[PDB]
Amino acid sequence: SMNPPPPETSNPNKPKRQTNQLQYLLRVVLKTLWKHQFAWPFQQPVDAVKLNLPDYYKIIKTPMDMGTIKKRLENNYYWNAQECIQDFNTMFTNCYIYNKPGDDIVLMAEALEKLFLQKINELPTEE
Ligand SMILES: CN1CC[C@H](c2c(O)cc(O)c3c(=O)cc(-c4ccccc4Cl)oc23)[C@H](O)C1
Repeated sequence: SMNPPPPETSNPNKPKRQTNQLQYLLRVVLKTLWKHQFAWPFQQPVDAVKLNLPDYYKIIKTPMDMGTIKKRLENNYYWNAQECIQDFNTMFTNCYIYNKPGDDIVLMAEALEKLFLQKINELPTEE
């Protein structure tokens, strides 16, 4: 099987806005997670071909990853901060769905998720 196309990251027909929460999600949340020692599996769409995971996209029907999230932020694709938060949550839950408790890849995701939740708890109030 080939890989699916990646999630959309730009749509010139969508309206765009700047908000302090979206700025924070890029400047603080995405950039901090990106540097984490276990970030690398989550920095781009899961390449099921290269990883030899022929059933990945039979099980995961709503793919998400931090490369896509980053591009969405940088393209002003999100109108609401909640959309971006949902995408991070989709990324983590996809890993937990595909895999099993205690797998190394799951514990990697859990470490990123703990950091994510700390940074989301520090999300600024809307201006
Ligand atoms: C050797 N083994 C390691 C785990 C890997 C694997 C899984 O078993 C299950 C997964 O859900 C993922 C994933 O989401 C991302 C990456 C990944 C992606 C890019 C670079 C490195 C890695 Cl580890 O790998 C995954 C695959 O079985 C090959």
